[PDB]
Amino acid sequence: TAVVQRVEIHKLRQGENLILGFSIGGGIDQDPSQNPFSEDKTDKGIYVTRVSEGGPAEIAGLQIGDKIMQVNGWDMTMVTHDQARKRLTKRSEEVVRLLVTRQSLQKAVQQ
Amino acid sequence: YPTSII
Repeated sequence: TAVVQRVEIHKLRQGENLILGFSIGGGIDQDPSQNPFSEDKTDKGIYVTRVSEGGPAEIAGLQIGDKIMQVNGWDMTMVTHDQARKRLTKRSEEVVRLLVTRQSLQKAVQQ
Repeated sequence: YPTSII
């Protein structure tokens, strides 16, 4: 099932840029059947596809496969890929709070 | 499946 996670990322300056340290796939203009992380292959949402070792996203607890619902409160469930990318990389914002859902499993079914 | 690095 999907568990809600609220992640708070503090962007890291790397030269000219403030980076988050992850990659995204998805968006309403992309082919959802190509998403290896979604449960529903018609899900055109924004997904975390990679997370950088030691980057802000990793430290904040973001995980590959996470579905991004909100960025600082902008809905990310029905945006284009570029729109998603732009909301995440606003240089004026050094803190980004993400609402995500995470495919999760009841552990220790036996013990 | 394009991805973007941020």
